Amino acid sequence: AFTPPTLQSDTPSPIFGGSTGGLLSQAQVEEFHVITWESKKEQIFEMPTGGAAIMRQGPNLLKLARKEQCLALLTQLRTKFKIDGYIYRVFPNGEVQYLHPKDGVYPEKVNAGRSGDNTNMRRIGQNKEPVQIKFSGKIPAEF
Amino acid sequence: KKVKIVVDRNPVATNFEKWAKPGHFSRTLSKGPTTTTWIWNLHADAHDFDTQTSDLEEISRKVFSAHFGQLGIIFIWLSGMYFHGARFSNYEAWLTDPTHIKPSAQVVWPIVGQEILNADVGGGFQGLQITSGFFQLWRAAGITSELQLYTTAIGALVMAAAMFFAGWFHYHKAAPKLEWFQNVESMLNHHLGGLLGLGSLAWAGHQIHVSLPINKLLDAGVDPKEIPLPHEFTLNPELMAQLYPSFSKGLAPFFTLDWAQYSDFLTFQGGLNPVTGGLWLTDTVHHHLAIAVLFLIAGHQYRTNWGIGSSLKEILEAHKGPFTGEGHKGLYEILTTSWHAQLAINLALFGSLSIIVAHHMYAMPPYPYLATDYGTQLSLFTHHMWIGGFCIVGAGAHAAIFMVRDYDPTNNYNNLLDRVLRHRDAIISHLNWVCIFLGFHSFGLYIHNDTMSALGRPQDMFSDTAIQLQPVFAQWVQNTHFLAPGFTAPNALASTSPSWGGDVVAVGGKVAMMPISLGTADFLVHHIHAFTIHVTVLILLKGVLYARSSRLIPDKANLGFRFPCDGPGRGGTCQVSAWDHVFLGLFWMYNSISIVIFHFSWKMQSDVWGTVSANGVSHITGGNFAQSANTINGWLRDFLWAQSSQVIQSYGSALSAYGLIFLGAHFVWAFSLMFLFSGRGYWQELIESIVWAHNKLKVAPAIQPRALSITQGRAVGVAHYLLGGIATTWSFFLARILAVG
Amino acid sequence: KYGEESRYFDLKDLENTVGSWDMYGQEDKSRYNGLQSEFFERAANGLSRREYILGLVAIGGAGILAWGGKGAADVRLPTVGPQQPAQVGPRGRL
Amino acid sequence: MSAQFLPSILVPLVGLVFPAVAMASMFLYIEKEEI
Amino acid sequence: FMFLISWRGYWQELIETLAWAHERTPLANLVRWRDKPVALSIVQARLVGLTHFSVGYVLTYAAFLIASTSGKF
Amino acid sequence: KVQVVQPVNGDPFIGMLETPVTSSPAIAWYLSNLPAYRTGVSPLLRGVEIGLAHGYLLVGPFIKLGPLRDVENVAEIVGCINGAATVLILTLCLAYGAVTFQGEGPQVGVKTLSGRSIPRDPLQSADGWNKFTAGFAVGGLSGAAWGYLCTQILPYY
Amino acid sequence: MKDFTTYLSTAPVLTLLSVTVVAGLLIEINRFFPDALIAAF
Amino acid sequence: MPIADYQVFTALFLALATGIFAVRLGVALYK
Amino acid sequence: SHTVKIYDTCIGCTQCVRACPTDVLEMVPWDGCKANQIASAPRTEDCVGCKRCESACPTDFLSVRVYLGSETTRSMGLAY
Ligand code: CLA
Ligand code: CLA
Ligand code: CLA
Ligand code: CLA
Ligand code: CLA
Ligand SMILES: CC1=C(C/C=C(\C)CCC[C@H](C)CCC[C@H](C)CCCC(C)C)C(=O)c2ccccc2C1=O
Ligand SMILES: CC1=C(C/C=C(\C)CCC[C@H](C)CCC[C@H](C)CCCC(C)C)C(=O)c2ccccc2C1=O
Ligand code: SF4
Ligand code: SF4
Repeated sequence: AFTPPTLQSDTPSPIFGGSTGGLLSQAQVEEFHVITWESKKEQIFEMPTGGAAIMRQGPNLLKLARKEQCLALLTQLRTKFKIDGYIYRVFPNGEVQYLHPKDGVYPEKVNAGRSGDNTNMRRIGQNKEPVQIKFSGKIPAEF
Repeated sequence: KKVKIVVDRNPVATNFEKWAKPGHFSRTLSKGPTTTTWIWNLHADAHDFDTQTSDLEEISRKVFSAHFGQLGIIFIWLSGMYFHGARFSNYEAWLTDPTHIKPSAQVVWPIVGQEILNADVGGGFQGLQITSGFFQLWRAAGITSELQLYTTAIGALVMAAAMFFAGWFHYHKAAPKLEWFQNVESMLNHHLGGLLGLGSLAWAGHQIHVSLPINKLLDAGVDPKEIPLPHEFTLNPELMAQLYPSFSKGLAPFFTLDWAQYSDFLTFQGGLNPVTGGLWLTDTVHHHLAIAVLFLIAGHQYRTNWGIGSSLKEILEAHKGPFTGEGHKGLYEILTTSWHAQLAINLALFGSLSIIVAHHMYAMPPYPYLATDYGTQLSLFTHHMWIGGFCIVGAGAHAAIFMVRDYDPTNNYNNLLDRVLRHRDAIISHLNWVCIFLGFHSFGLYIHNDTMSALGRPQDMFSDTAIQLQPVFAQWVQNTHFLAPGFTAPNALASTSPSWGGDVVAVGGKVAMMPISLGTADFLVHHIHAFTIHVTVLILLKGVLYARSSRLIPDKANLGFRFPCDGPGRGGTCQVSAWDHVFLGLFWMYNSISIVIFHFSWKMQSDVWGTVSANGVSHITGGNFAQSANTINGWLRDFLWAQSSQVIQSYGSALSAYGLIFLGAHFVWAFSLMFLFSGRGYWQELIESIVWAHNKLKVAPAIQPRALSITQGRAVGVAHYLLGGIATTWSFFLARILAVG
Repeated sequence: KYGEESRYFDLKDLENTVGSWDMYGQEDKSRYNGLQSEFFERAANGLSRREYILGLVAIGGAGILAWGGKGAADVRLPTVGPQQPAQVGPRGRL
Repeated sequence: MSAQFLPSILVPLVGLVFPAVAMASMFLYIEKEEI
Repeated sequence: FMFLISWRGYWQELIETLAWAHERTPLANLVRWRDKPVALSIVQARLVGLTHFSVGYVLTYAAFLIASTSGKF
Repeated sequence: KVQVVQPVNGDPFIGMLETPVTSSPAIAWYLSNLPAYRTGVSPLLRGVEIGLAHGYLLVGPFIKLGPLRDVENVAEIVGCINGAATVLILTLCLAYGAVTFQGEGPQVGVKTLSGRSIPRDPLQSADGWNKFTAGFAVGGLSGAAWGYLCTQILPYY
Repeated sequence: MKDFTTYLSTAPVLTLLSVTVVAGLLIEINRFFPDALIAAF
Repeated sequence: MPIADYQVFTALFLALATGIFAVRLGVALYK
Repeated sequence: SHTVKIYDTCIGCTQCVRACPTDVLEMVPWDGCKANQIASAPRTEDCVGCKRCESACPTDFLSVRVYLGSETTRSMGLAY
């Protein structure tokens, strides 16, 4: 079994001068994501919102408007720095949902113990014709 | 450290083996053309040296040799122009009578009835009337001979051969190393002094010893055959002392600093020479000498192999203020290691230079009998305007390319580039608001004028006769320039240009330059120009700033500078790349420059160009700009329909080629609309059906035919659009200005 | 926030970390003087309901139509003035 | 043309009154949440 | 032609930038959009550009035809 | 050595930046002292003041630029135009307050720039925006009316 | 000269030379036989 | 002989009646 | 709220999972291919619809099919 890591709120943030591409009004009333990673030295990386930031030694904490920004930062950390990280979904009511490394290992590597949903056992051309599903509220591929 | 010449002996062998195999420069083009997309990408990536090699040294060597090849092409072009001026031109005949004989330097072969394009220009000569102004330039240089144009053509051919030999030599025999290209201090010290300063000094020397005596005799009125040759004017100071008496004492007052005795040929009057309508050539001599001294002084600012001089890095890094953090930290490294950033800066200032050239050359003509030929004047202005706008768009493109490829956030922390990238939303939003405000307060003024004219309320529209909008700042600036001589310009005998104010300069019965009055229509069209320039800036700056990343697409730098989209998701991410921002900015630059040249042509056909009749000035269109250029129907009718009668009734005459191009460019412009409006999937499926038809008859190409890529389609569409629009305007302008004037 | 150093996230204080701030709104009871506040709340008393503030727009549209009925002609306006001869046309028409 | 006053009332009605009321009504209805 | 040539991506970025502007402009943060401003979808803006193309085509030709025949006959 | 551009409230991950115009003490005082940022006083009087300012604002363009600007009775016709403009802006406020305040949403809250909790403003409510719309009603028509009376009592006009 | 002739055999060089010789042949045909509206034998 | 005021007013009232019919049809179509 | 489906022509090359910028796809154990792995889409609510997975699928025809459907605040990719 695998347990998700807790979001340690009192985690230091990278050195940054302040951008205009950061959080907006969506964070207060819908959602804002957050990414946490461990860096082995003080070095400069690129923000998903524009500009350069310096992440510090040890834990680094960065909140972002969208999950795609968090994954862009994570993939640039993994490629240009060989640094893994954790992404969390933080609701404004207080509940925090763990996100990307959901079962510990990365999704491109098998784990034996995942849900194989949305996997049809037919070919592309074996879907139903749209006339046979007429007036149903579903596309032919989700039958 | 220590600026010196470093090269590599024989890096690249000279042979034809890579000529046999196209696509050798890039690895992605290997293993043959499986599709026609390979064919298109082969031309698309021919000059993209970053995708060919990762070494800055090889890129720099390729750039240097490409510059040499371009210089050879330009020298071939100059040789061709001088050869056509020598052999197939009426230049000597035009020199005798420049007021009435229309310049011509190209003739056609009678093959299919095309000999009708050989106009009755005059001087017993038949040929195409040229609008490039080589005749005026050659008269300014003091040619007045056919043999000298041929000698210059041969010399330019020799220089082209020298350029090509230099490029081959510097790519194949002695290719400079990377640190040779990075000596920006030495490069600036030699371009300021040895290129620009020495070139200006040498041209001042030529103008003193060739242009001044020959043009003085021409202005006094002498057939060019009996004018003494330039060398014998240069050979002895006797004839020069007859023409300019200060040459009797020679170089003695120069070295004793009694330079005021040289005031007969080193003058400062301003205005125009009344005989020719061009600038005083003595004033041009004085100008070139002064700027040559200034540039040679400027060429000693930077430090090379000796302790004197200031380093560019030191000057940059010390210009830091409280509002900007580290300031210019990193600018020296991203300009001595990235070619695209230098290309962006140089293209921007080069296009601005071309636009400034267009402005300063209509405002006050520098060549004799250039003002009177309205055709070459309008053509030169419009050509330099279009070159400037194109170069500016390319500057935006290469700034975006540098932002995508050569921008490293490590060495650009909290500097001006970082500071701008960290508040791009503010800049873009504010430019958007400025664009909307300018669009309203420029175009909606025209629409209000249209509505009030169409409602029968001429008292309610914005005009000089109703609700006035006077350019008070511009009018006061004209007054300041007109009152400048004798006050704030004590040594000036006349203003810089007659456009500020004063008397009408008339040469050969035609107005050389007369004062331009600004009213409500000029106010409206200047605000239209500001609006169009601001929107083009908005698109280009938005592409540059969001090339790296975005709220919608956070990893746009991974996808590259030139990619079509990131899929139909997020609502649709079509044209998110900086390339597509350049693609839209091309159309917007086209719109801006088109409105600028329309305003130029209408304003000077209505208020400047015309004939004198010893009681007034009869303009080409008759003052219709002041009462019709505030209304879109006025632009459509009194300018775009009234002046179009010359190009549509040009069949059966020498302007029939302009008439034909006027329709062919319409065809090309509307042909662009196929590529601009459609999409790749339709054409791919249609090509599939055609491939079925070919398979049925065993005529299928092994190279698979593919529809043009999305970026390919956009590029083809914008190229055809700009070509068609610019060629339509070119044919219209040239036919109108060569049929009437 | 708990931003005593570089910690800009806190689940126990999630209000400040998200970015919800007043910017310029400040709480103060003192602003308008006496009697005039009562004067203005009496001026805008029953009108505060949505139906009656809709009825104000209804009487505004009634004024819009009253301009067309009697009000356009009171400021002359060419659309209700008289006419001066006529034009024939290209050919024999009217 | 009989009853010349009638266009003077009807044209503002279908140009200002009815369009403003229709636009306000549709703006209210498109964001009614719970119809 | 505006909707025909330019496509959805420049406009989405521009709208995001203007949403940033309005969400933190003083004296305008009192009001906010009930519906999130987005760029027109690809199919929708294709339809809008086609509609404007057809409307301008028809209006221009109707104006020219009726003017050039009624003004002359 | 001197710092003038800073992240707002410390965190560099919010869309604002501290700038000597968006948070200079004079401009911050002026923006806080505008009625629209007075969460303590009743919204009706705030709407009254806003309507007075805007009604007295809108007189001028119609006076100097309207279709009847060249006739003596421009002031009355402009007062009528401004009454109509106040009515249409009033129904704009009506529609806005009816669509954005049809329910409730008590999420997160609001604090000041120092770290003190503050109530989330009575203006942002169904009843609160009704008082603001009613305040803009009497204020808007009064500002137009005072603008009409200013055309006859001012010496320099 | 094998590589040079291979370069001369490349598609752009061959198509430019082919359209050049075809255009020149047509031009000289119209030079010696101008204004041929119909194929009158 | 141009039509009278009463004819215009009667026509407008009948148009109001058919407008009531139209909104009835529209409401039936919405349901 | 985009419909993402995986089909049995998948060869388990994991390229669709690597191409995804919002972590929608993952590899689950399978027995129908040589690599003994097939793609799955448990987090289609995070799918924006960019179709980068389709651009990475080498199977002809592709096995990771994305059907654009209902749009939410995450499918539209909005940060405001
Ligand atoms: C006849 C002498 C000669 C020969 C045999 C070679 C041979 C070679 N050169 Mg070289 N070169 C030469 C002269 C020569 N060069 C000159 C005079 C210059 C200065 C411009 C250069 C500058 C140069 C550079 C910078 C590079 C090479 C490279 C190469 C190698 C492969 C590229 C190639 O040639 O593909 C085929 C090229 C062509 C068939 C011609 C290219 C297109 C020409 C230049 C267009 C010129 C403009 C023309 C008028 C068209 C304008 C528009 C028109 C339609 C109106 C190759 C072995 C490349 C290399 O070594 O790879 C790493 C390299 O990057 N050359
Ligand atoms: C007084 C010295 C001098 C002069 C006159 C020039 C002149 C020029 N340079 Mg150069 N340069 C110099 C020093 C100089 N440079 C030094 C010291 C460096 C090392 C830091 C460089 C590095 C450099 C680079 C990297 C490039 C240039 C380029 C150019 C050309 C600019 C483009 C153009 O079209 O201009 C106007 C055109 C003309 C004026 C036509 C005249 C051309 C003649 C042949 C100039 C001869 C000057 C030459 C230096 C003499 C020595 C060469 C000799 C062995 C024949 C121009 C001709 C650019 C270029 O286009 O490449 C060719 C470019 O890429 N220069
Ligand atoms: C000093 C001028 C200069 C220089 C050196 C460069 C250099 C470069 N540019 Mg650039 N650019 C410039 C100006 C310049 N540009 C200007 C003025 C514009 C505005 C139009 C642009 C816009 C631009 C874009 C949008 C792009 C580049 C790109 C590039 C890079 C690759 C070019 C390539 O091989 O593509 C291929 C070049 C060709 C296929 C040549 C043909 C191009 C058209 C079809 C010619 C126009 C037709 C001509 C007028 C003849 C018409 C008559 C006809 C009927 C026969 C390269 C390093 C590309 C890049 O990726 O950057 C890394 C990129 O996409 N440029
Ligand atoms: C003036 C504008 C224009 C023009 C000329 C065309 C022309 C064409 N369209 Mg098109 N279209 C347009 C606007 C235009 N469209 C617009 C605005 C739209 C809406 C987006 C469409 C949408 C559309 C669709 C959806 C389709 C077409 C198709 C076609 C082709 C039909 C076949 C034909 O008639 O052969 C005539 C050929 C020509 C008119 C080309 C001109 C001949 C050239 C100039 C000769 C070459 C000489 C010389 C070498 C030129 C090169 C010079 C250079 C080397 C310097 C044809 C090439 C259909 C197609 O593909 O057919 C199979 C197709 O399905 N069009
Ligand atoms: C669909 C047919 C049609 C159209 C396009 C018009 C158009 C017009 N009418 Mg007219 N009208 C119509 C039918 C129509 N009418 C009929 C059948 C009658 C008889 C009762 C009248 C009686 C009438 C009078 C007395 C007057 C006009 C006038 C006018 C002009 C200004 C509009 C206005 O202020 O009056 C408002 C129009 C009405 C109150 C009745 C129109 C009801 C029609 C049938 C609605 C049809 C809607 C359509 C089917 C669907 C569109 C969707 C829509 C419901 C949102 C305008 C050009 C005025 C004028 O002459 O201008 C100078 C004028 O005073 N109309
Ligand atoms: C027509 C069209 C095509 C089809 C275009 C094709 C297949 C290219 C046709 C080129 C042919 C094969 C060569 C024709 C050669 C001419 C005689 C001269 C062409 C000019 C060259 C010298 C450069 C697309 O692929 C496309 C893609 C995306 C958006 C719009 C469009 C689009 O409009
Ligand atoms: C301008 C523009 C936008 C921006 C979208 C805008 C500006 C829409 C906003 C328009 C406002 C609402 C005014 C529209 C006025 C209409 C006449 C009102 C019609 C409403 C109907 C209900 C009648 C795109 O999103 C886009 C997407 C893809 C290709 C091209 C484009 C494009 O050109
Ligand atoms: S329509 Fe074309 S450009 Fe737009 S998202 Fe789809 S593939 Fe990309
Ligand atoms: S890219 Fe295609 S073949 Fe590869 S794992 Fe994904 S769905 Fe399967």
